[PDB]
Amino acid sequence: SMSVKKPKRDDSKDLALCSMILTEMETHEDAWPFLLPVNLKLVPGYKKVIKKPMDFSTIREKLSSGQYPNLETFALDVRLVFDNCETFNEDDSDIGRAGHNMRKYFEKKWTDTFK
Repeated sequence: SMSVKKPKRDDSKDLALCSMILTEMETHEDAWPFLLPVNLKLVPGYKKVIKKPMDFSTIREKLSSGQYPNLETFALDVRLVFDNCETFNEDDSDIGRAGHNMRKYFEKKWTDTFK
């Protein structure tokens, strides 16, 4: 509350560490469904169904340009990518399985880096 603060958690490396995580996600062999925005002209149903499209390149641009206020808003967009994928793709599909694999990969890096 006013003039009563919990001790200051060092957030000075968060930008660099989120960038490293995002590099690792970018270079994963199952990243290919997520590297670029889904083409809303060429994929029937995507525009209407997926209210907030997100992809690694869009996260990378937001990260590079100071559009994440803190590391939690960064994790929200990464998870959005996987939540979108699960909304649109069957679990038993290459892209569906890619999404599960990447989300697992991300959540471990997240925990190991920050928890």
